[PDB]
Amino acid sequence: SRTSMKDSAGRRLGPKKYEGQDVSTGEIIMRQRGTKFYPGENVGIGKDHSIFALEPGVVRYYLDPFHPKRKFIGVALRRDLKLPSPHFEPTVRRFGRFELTNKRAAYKEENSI
Amino acid sequence: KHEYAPRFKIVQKKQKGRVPVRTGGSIKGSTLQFGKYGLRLKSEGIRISAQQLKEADNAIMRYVRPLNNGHLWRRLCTNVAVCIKGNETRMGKGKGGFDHWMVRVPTGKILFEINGDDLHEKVAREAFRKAGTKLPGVYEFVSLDSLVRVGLHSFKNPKDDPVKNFYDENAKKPSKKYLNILKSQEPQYKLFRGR
RNA sequence: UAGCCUUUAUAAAUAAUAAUUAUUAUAUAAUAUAUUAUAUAAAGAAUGGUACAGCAAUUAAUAUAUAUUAGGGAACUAGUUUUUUAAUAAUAUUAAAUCUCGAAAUAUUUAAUUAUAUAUAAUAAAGAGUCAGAUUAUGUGCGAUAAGGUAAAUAAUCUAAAGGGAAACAGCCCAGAUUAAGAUAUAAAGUUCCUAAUAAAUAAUAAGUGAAAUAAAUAUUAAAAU
RNA sequence: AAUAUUUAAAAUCAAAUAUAUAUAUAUUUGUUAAUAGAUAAUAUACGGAUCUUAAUAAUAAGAAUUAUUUAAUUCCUUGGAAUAUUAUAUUUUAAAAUAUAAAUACUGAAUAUCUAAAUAUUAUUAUUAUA
RNA sequence: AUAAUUGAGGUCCCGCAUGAAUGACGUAAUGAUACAACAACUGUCUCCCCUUUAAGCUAAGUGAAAUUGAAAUCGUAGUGA
RNA sequence: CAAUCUCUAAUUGGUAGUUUUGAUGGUCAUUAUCAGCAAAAGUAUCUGAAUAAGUCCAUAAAUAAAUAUAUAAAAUU
RNA sequence: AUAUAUUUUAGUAAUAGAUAAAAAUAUGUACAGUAAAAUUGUAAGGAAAACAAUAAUAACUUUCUC
RNA sequence: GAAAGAAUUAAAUUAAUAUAAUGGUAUAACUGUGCGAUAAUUGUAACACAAACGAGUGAAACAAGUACGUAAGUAUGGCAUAAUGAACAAAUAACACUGAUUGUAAAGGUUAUUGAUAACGAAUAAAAGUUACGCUAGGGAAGGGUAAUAUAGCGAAAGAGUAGAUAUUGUAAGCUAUGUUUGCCACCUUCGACUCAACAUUUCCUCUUGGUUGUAAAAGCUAAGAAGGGUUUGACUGUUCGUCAAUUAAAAUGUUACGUGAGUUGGGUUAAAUACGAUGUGAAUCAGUAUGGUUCCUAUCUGCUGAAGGAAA
RNA sequence: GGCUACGUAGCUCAGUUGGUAGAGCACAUCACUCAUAAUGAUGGGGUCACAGGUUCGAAUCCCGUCGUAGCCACCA
Ligand SMILES: [Mg+2]
Ligand SMILES: [Mg+2]
Ligand SMILES: [Mg+2]
Ligand SMILES: [Mg+2]
Ligand SMILES: [Mg+2]
Ligand SMILES: [Mg+2]
Ligand SMILES: [Mg+2]
Ligand SMILES: [Mg+2]
Ligand SMILES: [Mg+2]
Ligand SMILES: [Mg+2]
Ligand SMILES: [Mg+2]
Ligand SMILES: [Mg+2]
Ligand SMILES: [Mg+2]
Ligand SMILES: [Mg+2]
Ligand SMILES: [Mg+2]
Ligand SMILES: [Mg+2]
Ligand SMILES: [Mg+2]
Ligand SMILES: [Mg+2]
Ligand SMILES: [Mg+2]
Ligand SMILES: [Mg+2]
Ligand SMILES: [Mg+2]
Ligand SMILES: [Mg+2]
Ligand SMILES: [Mg+2]
Ligand SMILES: [Mg+2]
Ligand SMILES: [Mg+2]
Ligand SMILES: [Mg+2]
Ligand SMILES: [Mg+2]
Ligand SMILES: [Mg+2]
Ligand SMILES: [Mg+2]
Ligand SMILES: [Mg+2]
Ligand SMILES: [Mg+2]
Ligand SMILES: [Mg+2]
Ligand SMILES: [Mg+2]
Ligand SMILES: [Mg+2]
Ligand SMILES: [Mg+2]
Ligand SMILES: [Mg+2]
Ligand SMILES: [Mg+2]
Ligand SMILES: [Mg+2]
Ligand SMILES: [Mg+2]
Ligand SMILES: [Mg+2]
Ligand SMILES: [Mg+2]
Ligand SMILES: [Mg+2]
Ligand SMILES: [Mg+2]
Ligand SMILES: [Mg+2]
Ligand SMILES: [Mg+2]
Ligand SMILES: [Mg+2]
Ligand SMILES: [Mg+2]
Ligand SMILES: [Mg+2]
Ligand SMILES: [Mg+2]
Ligand SMILES: [Mg+2]
Ligand SMILES: [Mg+2]
Ligand SMILES: [Mg+2]
Ligand SMILES: [Mg+2]
Repeated sequence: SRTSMKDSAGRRLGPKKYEGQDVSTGEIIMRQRGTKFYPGENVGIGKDHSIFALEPGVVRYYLDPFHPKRKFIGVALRRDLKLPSPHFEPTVRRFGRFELTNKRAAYKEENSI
Repeated sequence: KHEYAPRFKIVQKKQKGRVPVRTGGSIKGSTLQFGKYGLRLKSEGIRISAQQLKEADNAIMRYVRPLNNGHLWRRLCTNVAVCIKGNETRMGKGKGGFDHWMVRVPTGKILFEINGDDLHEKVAREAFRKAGTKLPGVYEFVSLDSLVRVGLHSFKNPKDDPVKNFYDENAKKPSKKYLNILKSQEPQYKLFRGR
């Protein structure tokens, strides 16, 4: 006899973060083999086509008319925003830094070049 | 010619599966298409082997060949390759070797069809009864006026079921993808896509 | 070792569990062809590709007094027609674990809201046991659509659960014993007697068929409808 | 009557529900039976008895099988109303009239309630003497 | 050879897979060896019968054993580790 | 010479101590892909694979490409 | 026309285009483009070598012109 | 009206992707081309995915430097998912950290790199068999289920039957029953002879009966009822079976722990002895052959055969 | 990973301590014999194993790895 008793395990390749879900920077929204979902707004894409969040926000799945026949995952900076954002409106940006109210810290920062 | 022995280039073993109980009301291959009289399954959905089908065909032929311009349309092909282990062997230790070809036959499906120039219906009926005596199901004579079997105890006329243009229906109640495409086609996106 | 169990606690603590809202369309009313409210309909935010459904592309199967490509015959004087042989096309019809162009329900799953707080999650410090499982139902792999078989998936029970029912019964149908009491509601299952509890209605059977473990093709005799 | 199919509510018709409503639209429901086939070894084996009704003749029995149902029967919108039934009492001549009731079928667990007792926790008290 | 023989002896040689001191082959004698045949004999058997003594049985005396969850310890069918 | 002591080498069932995987009648043990897998993820068996893997690919196509030819300058001539 | 001297040419070698599915540098970056099959043909060429050809221009910009 | 450009629409990812298969890819991830050959670089890497641990995966950001690009920016190897291996012990370099009295050193550490443990979480640098002379600890980590096969039946009837499928026969395919065979499953850890048999009926004989151009008669053949009675003795073999001989009305087929070893036997199967053929280097071994060869039991209960006592008559 | 010593012709083998393309050997034609063949003579191919240096001058020294099996190391 000779049996075909050999197989790899399942690659855990679902969506790891869902519509309306809060995200943090670096977090993986999708694991996939090839771009089933394309990286949308405020979202990066890795070597393994893994969509990850570039900013803190709300994970949103959407279609964009500019790219028909392509699904997108992006991160809205608030829950208020429809994440296929209006084209000619200005981009919702995050400053994401804090001023150094502390005097010593500010001085150190000024010194550093 | 090849209905009882398919010529798949890459011959391969197959899982057992199940005979499809067509819960949605299929009526596909459950209608007289080629001939005047036919033989349909009447019982529960069943597997018919290649050999059995061949024997049924042969039985039918005895009546068909004497006819002027006599014809037999074999409606189903034995597409599923069945392997078997021996009764001699123990359980486990791989899968058995190829044995025969077989077809999964839903409840309502037509198996055969005939039409001669000088074919009286009684003779055809007799032939089909004799064909049925060799097959594992319980079978039924079907004429062009006789209506389509769906369930075990249920019936249907295809003439009744409605005609629909599905593009129009889609337009009425559109999917998200379709809407996105339509938007893309519009000028405020098509001009500024910048490819 | 993790999973599941226990003890003691911790909070700028509800983060847990369940459902709703979320969408689309219609009608009516009010503002500026758009927005809000109200009502109704639609298996109703996002994710999906199984059933079903389908034959598109892929892989397979069938048919054409149809067309083309050549071949084998055949009649008149190399040309020509017919009876065709295969392939290709055209048209019609079909199916598949590794086909899905259509496509459910269940499912995964997010925010806020409501409801559960004599309740949950999470964290901290500590103790375990367990890693032979079984049956039933559903969907499969193997087997022969065989096994009280075998292999896993989901749920339940048994395991570790006594009580009522299923004649008797680990796993089925109900239901969870703190101790009694025994008036009232009952569950599943029953109500001629054994055995706690019953009376009716309308049809059919005459075979003890059957009456809590439904045996098949087929045959005969009726009965309806066309 | 004869021949040949089908054993069907898809269509069709009938009946019922829901939206504008004496109609239309949408939905839901309604379409055979018996016998034979039939079958092994301690002993009949529905769990057992036994169960298919019958006038004369009962203050009285008449599936204890199969199928669809009800809780007396019929309309109206679980409830009331009417109808006869059954039982009883009264009055009149074993019958008639009047009225009262029964219509909540019942059995059934170590389920739930009630009825009491115990322990534990939560929240309120009372009495007696980290009060 | 026997009424009849998968046994025995003789002979043949596709020796699955004989063979020369793991000795080869054929004899005389020997053997409680193994198998087969003939004779004789017989209770081995057809087919058992009768008899004898020692037990068995009863009475007297002495007095074990393995075993044993508890037992008020029936048939049948069904059920069920 | 040989014998004995000490060191060194060859040989040894003579003799002693040990061992002889898990799965199977030589083959499977690690990794990847699809199905099985029941529209999230996961999912088994001596299940089916035209199964595939223990890698492969690099220091190289160079140098030259603006003040130049006789003579005289050096405000570009 | 011819002699010598001083030079210059001739080492004869493919890409000529941001090349685009013959083969060749398999990792970076910048710029650009589209494959395949099938069909109809064509010297040897034949089922099978190579080359050619094989979906639609409404609107827009520029140019010439009635 | 024409030319040129910009292009758009439709189709396509069936080609091509270093390589399997799957997903992705023309907005190309595919192809061509310039530069380059750098990012197939150096320190910190949060946060996620996955996840027992060991590991694995994606990765924002901060800092140093590099390449291409007018710029925006892009590059921490390859469209993605395989291409792998712990410690210990050695080895090579760099580091300037320790330097066993002090100074050097040695030796250890840090950082980078090296070769394999494929039974692939790797027990050692280094290990095969045999026992029927065996031993100890434990585990069970014919009956039951099934009915493929087997046996029997049914439906339909191709076809034999001098003619006519259905007197008799009955291909292959169809539908069942049985639990009599050979299997499968793993809940459950002795063949034959003698002796005595009990039960079944799917009847071999005997009784009754239907059919039989294939019942003239007589012998038969086939089918229905029928289990009352009956159903063999020898040669060979351990055999059941089978071959034959002689009979018989007939020499039926099963079930009963393939009835019956606390009833007998022990020829077969079987351990110790031994030999042969084959296998093995060998000890020894064999779906081999042969000679030899070990269990016993006074009956408590049930049951059955007989026999008493007591009793309610 | 380091260290060796060998690989001429179709076959076998020389040659080797440098100033050479040589030998029978089986193979095809003549010769001889009645007629074979033994024996006599025709010729046959070597990049003296891939491939570079020192002496006008190396098949032979030196010297890169092909190749064939060895040997050492590493063997945790
Ligand atoms: Mg996988
Ligand atoms: Mg289908
Ligand atoms: Mg633990
Ligand atoms: Mg909440
Ligand atoms: Mg599937
Ligand atoms: Mg689809
Ligand atoms: Mg386990
Ligand atoms: Mg089981
Ligand atoms: Mg337990
Ligand atoms: Mg219980
Ligand atoms: Mg429980
Ligand atoms: Mg309780
Ligand atoms: Mg009965
Ligand atoms: Mg019954
Ligand atoms: Mg209807
Ligand atoms: Mg019985
Ligand atoms: Mg009962
Ligand atoms: Mg209680
Ligand atoms: Mg003989
Ligand atoms: Mg004898
Ligand atoms: Mg010898
Ligand atoms: Mg001897
Ligand atoms: Mg002696
Ligand atoms: Mg005595
Ligand atoms: Mg029990
Ligand atoms: Mg030893
Ligand atoms: Mg898939
Ligand atoms: Mg899967
Ligand atoms: Mg699922
Ligand atoms: Mg899944
Ligand atoms: Mg690549
Ligand atoms: Mg692909
Ligand atoms: Mg996780
Ligand atoms: Mg971890
Ligand atoms: Mg690339
Ligand atoms: Mg070690
Ligand atoms: Mg020192
Ligand atoms: Mg291991
Ligand atoms: Mg391991
Ligand atoms: Mg280990
Ligand atoms: Mg070892
Ligand atoms: Mg022995
Ligand atoms: Mg059995
Ligand atoms: Mg005939
Ligand atoms: Mg047959
Ligand atoms: Mg006669
Ligand atoms: Mg009988
Ligand atoms: Mg009698
Ligand atoms: Mg004898
Ligand atoms: Mg026996
Ligand atoms: Mg006994
Ligand atoms: Mg006994
Ligand atoms: Mg002896």
